[PDB]
Amino acid sequence: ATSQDIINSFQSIRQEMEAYTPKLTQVLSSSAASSTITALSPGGALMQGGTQQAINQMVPNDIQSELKHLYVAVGELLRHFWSCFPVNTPFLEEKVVKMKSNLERFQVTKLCPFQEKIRRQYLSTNLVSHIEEMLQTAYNKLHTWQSRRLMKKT
Amino acid sequence: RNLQEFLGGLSPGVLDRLYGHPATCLAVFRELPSLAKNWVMRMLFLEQPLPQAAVALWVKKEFSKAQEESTGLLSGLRIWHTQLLPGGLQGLILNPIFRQNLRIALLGGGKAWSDDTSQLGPDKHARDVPSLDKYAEERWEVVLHFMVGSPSAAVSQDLAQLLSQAGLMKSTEPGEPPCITSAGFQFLLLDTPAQLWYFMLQYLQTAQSRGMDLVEILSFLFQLSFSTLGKDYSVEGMSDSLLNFLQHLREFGLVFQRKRKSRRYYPTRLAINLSSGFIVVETNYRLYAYTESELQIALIALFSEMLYRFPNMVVAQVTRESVQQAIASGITAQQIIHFLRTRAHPVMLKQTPVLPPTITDQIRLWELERDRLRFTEGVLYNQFLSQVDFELLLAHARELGVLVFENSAKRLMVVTPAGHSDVKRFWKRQKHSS
Repeated sequence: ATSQDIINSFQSIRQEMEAYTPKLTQVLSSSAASSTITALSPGGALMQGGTQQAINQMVPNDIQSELKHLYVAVGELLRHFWSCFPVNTPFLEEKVVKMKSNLERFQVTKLCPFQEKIRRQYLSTNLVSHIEEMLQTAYNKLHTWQSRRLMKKT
Repeated sequence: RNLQEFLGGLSPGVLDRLYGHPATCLAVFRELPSLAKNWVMRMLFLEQPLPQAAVALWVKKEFSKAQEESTGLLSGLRIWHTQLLPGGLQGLILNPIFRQNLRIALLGGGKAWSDDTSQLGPDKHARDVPSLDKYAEERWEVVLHFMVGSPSAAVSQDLAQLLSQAGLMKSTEPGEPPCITSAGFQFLLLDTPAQLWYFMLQYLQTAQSRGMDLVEILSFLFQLSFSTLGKDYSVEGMSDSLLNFLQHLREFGLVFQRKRKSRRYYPTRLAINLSSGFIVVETNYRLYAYTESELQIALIALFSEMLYRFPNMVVAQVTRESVQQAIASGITAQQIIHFLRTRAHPVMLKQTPVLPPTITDQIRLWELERDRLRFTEGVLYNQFLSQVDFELLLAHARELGVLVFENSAKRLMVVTPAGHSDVKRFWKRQKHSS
């Protein structure tokens, strides 16, 4: 990996562990144990007990039905897009562009009002973020494929 | 009775003094439940108390009963104490002395439990582990034979008095040898580690008569429990009172010592087990024991019929008559089953359960035969002219706690002979008052 500094560190640790003596007090301290118990106590960093505590009751079912409809629409559109992929014929080139335009129109029409509604109601769940991840991934894949197509023409 | 039962009944000062020895703390810790040990280990490095709710939330709701039992046992043993945490809350923190001694016993620190061993060098008359085991077995067999009363067993008068104090044997007439009681038979049927612990508990209870410190004896016993087999220790460093206890243990076979004035003592296998197979059982009610000593032969013949005695084998048959005779002698079926399970041959350990269910069920059914009929002496009242009169007398008898049987349909009641006079006086007064 590195230069002879790795051998230097190996020699240093060998010398340090040549004269090794077990310790009793130095193993732990009261402050360290208290901090660890606080971390391991319920509601701590490792023991976060919320984990969408009332997600069944939060973001009420009226939003949930709209969220399911948006999920179904996004799934159908992405299924069409990925069925078009890979683009091996010039005919599918325009179909993918139309699919991207439809995706953008659907996003602007639905998600942006959905984002505004979430912001107004201040939902703690990032429902929009996951949907954006799929759309962002699709956009990145399309851009990469277009760049590769440009590379083949150079 | 176990160690926890004895420790619970001790005063807080005695418990605090016991924790001053690192060996005692470890022995108490190993007797805790599995859940309690984890709590003790978690709180080992804590200098501040924790809320009771925080401790309670560690265990799930379904297992709250075990958590409550463990907390109650810890409170009874006074391992930790509730602390008045500021803000109205109750804080739980381990006893500082117990925690320090436990850390010393685990991490290290201070001096060794024993003074030294190489000061006198190697032992001139050192023995071997098989020799120590043989000596311990011979001493235990001698003690148990003296319980029976055979002339081949000769022990000290103090041991005989202690056995009499334990209730195992009674001396109706002075001079004549004592006779073993039914409790003696039950104790004989008990397992050897159980027998040792019961004897030690009796000794601790009666130690106040001899003016011996309970704390020192308990600490020394716990130190002996963790001692390494085959390694001797220095007698010096103990009070003269502890010397008598050590001599008594040597008489009991727990600890080997060549001479009373010797500075060395070798703990035996029995001493190590104080902290806490040869019988083959067949479905045809036959016991095959791989033993030669007369002690096991007598123990088996107590509740079975002997058939053959090969030089290294005993073939006996468990019959209904023999079990009935043994039960009439005072031994319960549960003790017999436990004894058979404890002495079970290693081959039988493969079977699940080790003892065949049919044999245990048959033994239990044979036990119930003797007590099929229930006998309760008393006086019967059946001359009630009115239903209301019967109810008042029945209520009065129940208040006196002398009622044995009642039948409201036929207005029949049975009272104890002791309470008959009181009920008769009450009935006479009621008629006079009417």
